[PDB]
Amino acid sequence: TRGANVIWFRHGLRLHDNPALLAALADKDQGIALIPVFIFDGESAGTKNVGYNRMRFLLDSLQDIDDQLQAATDGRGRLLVFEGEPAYIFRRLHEQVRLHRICIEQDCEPIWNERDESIRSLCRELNIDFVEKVSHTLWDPQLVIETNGGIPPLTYQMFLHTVQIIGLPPRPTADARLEDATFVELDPEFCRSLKLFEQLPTPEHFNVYGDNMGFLAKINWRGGETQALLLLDERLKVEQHAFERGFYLPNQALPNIHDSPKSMSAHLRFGCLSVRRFYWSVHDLFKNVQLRACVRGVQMTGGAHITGQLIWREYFYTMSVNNPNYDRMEGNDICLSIPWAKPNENLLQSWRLGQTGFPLIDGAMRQLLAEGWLHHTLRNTVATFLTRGGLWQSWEHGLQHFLKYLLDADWSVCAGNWMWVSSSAFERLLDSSLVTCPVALAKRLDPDGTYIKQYVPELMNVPKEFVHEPWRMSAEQQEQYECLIGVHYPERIIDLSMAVKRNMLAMKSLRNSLITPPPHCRPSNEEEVRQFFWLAD
Ligand SMILES: Cc1cc2nc3c(=O)[nH]c(=O)nc-3n(C[C@H](O)[C@H](O)[C@H](O)COP(=O)(O)OP(=O)(O)OC[C@H]3O[C@@H](n4cnc5c(N)ncnc54)[C@H](O)[C@@H]3O)c2cc1C
Repeated sequence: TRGANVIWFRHGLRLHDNPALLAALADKDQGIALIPVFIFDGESAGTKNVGYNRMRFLLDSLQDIDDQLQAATDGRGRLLVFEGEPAYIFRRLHEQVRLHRICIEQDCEPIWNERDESIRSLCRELNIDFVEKVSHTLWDPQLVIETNGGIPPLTYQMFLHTVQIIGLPPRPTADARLEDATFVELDPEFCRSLKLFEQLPTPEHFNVYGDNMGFLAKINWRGGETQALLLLDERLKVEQHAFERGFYLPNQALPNIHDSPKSMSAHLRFGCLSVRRFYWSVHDLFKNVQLRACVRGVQMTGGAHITGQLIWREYFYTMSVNNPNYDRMEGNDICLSIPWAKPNENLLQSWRLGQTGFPLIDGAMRQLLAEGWLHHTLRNTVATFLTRGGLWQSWEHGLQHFLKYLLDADWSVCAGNWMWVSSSAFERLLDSSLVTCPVALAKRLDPDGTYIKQYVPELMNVPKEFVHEPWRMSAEQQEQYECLIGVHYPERIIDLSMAVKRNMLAMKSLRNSLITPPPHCRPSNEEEVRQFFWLAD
């Protein structure tokens, strides 16, 4: 009629703290309608290399957006979901109703520049206003890069030093008022021609089915903005009591791998939860009060033990902005070139399928397949095991496996964590036994083997004395407990003692040749490594 404005969802699947959505609603007074649009283009929202679990999470998030639009407009507003190329869909959508502007939340990762540029050039041709808003991150990552002298900060301490100069991140924007917004009804033949979804599809519609084994799902995850704001309320409620109490309880600070999907990592990846609303609700809770207690070596004053977790996310996102080779070693200026072993498919497949013979490694990789989420310490041990603390394979193989099955699986965050853990050759402590030994770690995180028997069911009838080291059982014990090593449960795919030694020498031989390291993504110091891996020291 009078025209319409497009709020194009890729990430930022939420209605709160959406600067692009407010800009799309900025013309309600002129009769300009609103068109919520999501496009399955085969890459957006991490849909090029995706498994069933994350695809289910994304569809849960899209259904939440559509339901909120209906709830606030008495069923007048809908989320239009297409399938195809955006420039093809948007030009013909412009032919039906005159588009005045297309608003998006900035996808700062370089893997999105090609897609966003095709729409940018399409907006110049059709005289469509192209509105881009920085919102998926705490700061504009360029602002951090220009402050650091044109290069992104390569250490977590240098990133903190930069954002201290910049100041606190912006506050979340107001909530969108959709009750008075106008929406369009498209011609059914146009919805016919451009493959607009009548109902929200299932992952099977994109030929995505059960994982590499299937049904070990003990816990499940609900995507969407509504579930994200519920998990945040429960988190702040736990922090409110700890803030009033003045300290964490001893078990609240313990790594709990037997817990539940209370994590909000996937919700922050897809933008179901605003990172700024997260940051400032934690800030307002701890505001103007001096505490003394620490959480895993990090102070509690000002909620720094939580807001700092949102800094790690910002610190890996910023590093990749102007680096299109961020997910590989060859050609990456911020990654240490390490002589990894050439790809060994048998070792890689045994690591993906959780068939390494090491119980904690196998249980973590099978949980990744079943549920798509691992605790930060479980991601630590399986990353070290694949790389410097075991198989000596390239971190690129694990990055590609994580990006398919993780519920979060940010392109920059996952790649940065893989380089941070695997390619920091000058971090002496990283190669210690407190990190590379999954047996000693399994006895700390899972003393009774309950987590191991949950995801490695062949070790169910194995007693606690042998559940962490089943190869220690005698022949009579292996046959009594119905678990023969090499039949029911495979043998260790590698001799860990000789492998860790071999790999430690390769790191020492690597440092002595460079003598002085080139600037690369690395821990800031040894205290940061203790905090990163949850070391009891
Ligand atoms: C090999 C490896 C791969 C990883 N891949 C991802 C990934 O794809 N996506 C992802 O969000 N996180 C990733 N991380 C970081 C970490 O595994 C998760 O952020 C964390 O397990 C999420 O659980 P949580 O929300 O309870 O953590 P919390 O302690 O509650 O963290 C709060 C928030 O801060 C962010 N955050 C916390 N730690 C880190 C970190 N080290 N780096 C970046 N962000 C952080 C999380 O997104 C989370 O929502 C990876 C870590 C490793 C070692």
